[PDB]
Parts: sequence; C-alpha cells; structure tokens
Amino acid sequence: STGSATTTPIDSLDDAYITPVQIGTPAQTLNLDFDTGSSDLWVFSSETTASEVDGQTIYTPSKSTTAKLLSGATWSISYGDGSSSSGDVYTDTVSVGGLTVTGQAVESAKKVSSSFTEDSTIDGLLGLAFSTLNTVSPTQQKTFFDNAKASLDSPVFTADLGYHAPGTYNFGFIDTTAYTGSITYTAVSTKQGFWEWTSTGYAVGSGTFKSTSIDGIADTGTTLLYLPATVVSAYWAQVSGAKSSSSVGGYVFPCSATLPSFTFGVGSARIVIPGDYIDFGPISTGSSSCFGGIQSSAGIGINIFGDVALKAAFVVFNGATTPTLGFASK
Ligand SMILES: N=C(N)SCc1ccc(Cl)cc1
Repeated sequence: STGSATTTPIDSLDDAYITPVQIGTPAQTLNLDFDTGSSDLWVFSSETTASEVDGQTIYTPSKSTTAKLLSGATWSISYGDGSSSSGDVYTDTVSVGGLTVTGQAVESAKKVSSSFTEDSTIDGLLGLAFSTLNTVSPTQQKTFFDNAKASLDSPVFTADLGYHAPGTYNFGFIDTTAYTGSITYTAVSTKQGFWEWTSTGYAVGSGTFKSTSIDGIADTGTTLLYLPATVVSAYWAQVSGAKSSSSVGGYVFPCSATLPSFTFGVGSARIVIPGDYIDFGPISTGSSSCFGGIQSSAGIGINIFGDVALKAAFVVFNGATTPTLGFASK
C-alpha cells in the first residue's frame, strides 16, 4: 500500500503545516500537524475541556462505530515551546491520503495548554518519530507509520514541505518526479527516539563551506532552524543591523534587509536554503524589526533541522531495519 496527502501552511509565515487525516467510521476529518519530532497522535475531542476549545474541529469517539476505549490508558506530553496536552486513549481506524491503519491509538485530549487553544487551525498532532517516545501509559503505543510499515510498498515516508505553498507527505514510496538530482542518504541514530543525524557543515550566502559535524534532528514539528551559536552568529553577521535580542528572544533583523542563503551539508551534498525562507516577518504587527528563521540552539540541548531547513529539500524518512535519512534538492 501507499498514501499521499497534501500538507498546507497554517499561515502566511509557514509557522506550521496541517494535513487532513480521516479518523473513525464514518470518517471524521481533522487537520493534524505531522511531527517527526514526537510520537503521539493526539486530537482535540468531545472530551476536551470546553473552555480550551476555540475553533478546532473535534473527534467525537461516540460517533465512530470503530472506536474502542483503550481501557486504563492515559497520555501526557510537552513540546519544545513549553506547550502541553493530556488525556485518554481510543483505538480507531485512521487514514492518511488513502493509506489506512486499523487499531491506531488515537489519543483524545482532555486538557490542552493555551497555545493549542489559541491556534484554531491545528486539530492535533500526528507523531512520526520513533515509537519509543510515545507517552501512552501503562502500555506504550505505536505511531501511524510504525503500524502502517509492514503494509507499505517500501518502509518509508517522505516530507516535501512548501515555502509559502502546499506540499506533500507520501507513505510507502519515493516520488522520483518530486526532486532534482539525486537523494543523498545519511546515517540516523535512534538512541534518543528522534530522526537524529549529522550534517557535514555549512555555508553562509556565497561564502566558503565550513566542514564541521553538526548533530541534530529532522523535525517537521519545529518551525525554525536551530543551530550552534557559532554558526548562527556567523550567519547573522552577514546581515546589516541584525542582533540577538533577549527581550524578543532571538535574532532579529531590519525588515528592509535582503537575507543571504544558508547551505547545510548532507554527506558530500549541499542543500541551499534561500534567504527569503529565513524571514519570519515583523516581531509584532507594524514593526520594522523582523524575526530570524535561524536561531541558536544553545540552551535547547540539541540542534533542530526544523521546517526552515526541511522545506528546502525533499526528505526521505527511511524506516528500514536500520533507519536512514535522505535529502535531495528540489
Ligand atoms: N517536535 C517536537 N515535538 S519537540 C522537538 C524537540 C525540541 C527540543 C528538544 Cl530538547 C528535543 C526535541
């Protein structure tokens, strides 16, 4: 089997991407944030505290003839921004782009934090990291990909995120028309539960490439590119007027600037992030100070190749017995 679904930015800044997902019988379609940095599939639901729902589409398990309460199971998760959610668990039929999994754990939110409430466009998350990170207790549950894998034509999924435009998540096949040149594959460590890999270096604009190992995660659920302070300082030093602002919480730059590109290495290959991809717009409405899309990972504890980086590539998440990651230009 295979599946193919369009993913769409939630706003004009590409702050996140949503992908329609069919849950239950008859289908209830929710728009979920596909997140290769976590491993829970959770949804706003009929059980979510009413004051914490503001415009989201909810899953109502009582209206699904295939829903079954997973007795005794609960879940609770936090995210990199400090947002969180928790609840109980059903199993139900879940389909993404024509690919169906029966008995998928669907984690129903009883509580969500304010940042989820405030985002009317995201009805929940669909985790695509390794199932070892799944938070269901007392019996850990498998991700959608992990459940689908044995049925797939090939044990892979691909992320093809758009810049200010829709893109695609494919399951079970590599669309050879979706990228240019060749796909360069690189080793993955699953030891921390993430798609963790090592970039071979970077360049700023038309500058020379610096060969240096940068260990980080391929994370579709993170908006920006978080890299070591040395690398980030080198980037922003090429933008007149750019500075790190403690009050704003990162690097900002004059909105009148033309940003340089940023290149990262994947083995001997190079992915070029155009400068425009690094502009996240005014820090507040009407401001001439703009927020940068490359930020320091110091204090996070890990480097994160988020959407800013991933959207510049066609990315293969290879879930073979020994997982790997593939990157191609597009
Ligand atoms: N994508 C997610 N759900 S969390 C990404 C993340 C952020 C920080 C650290 Cl330390 C690890 C992972």
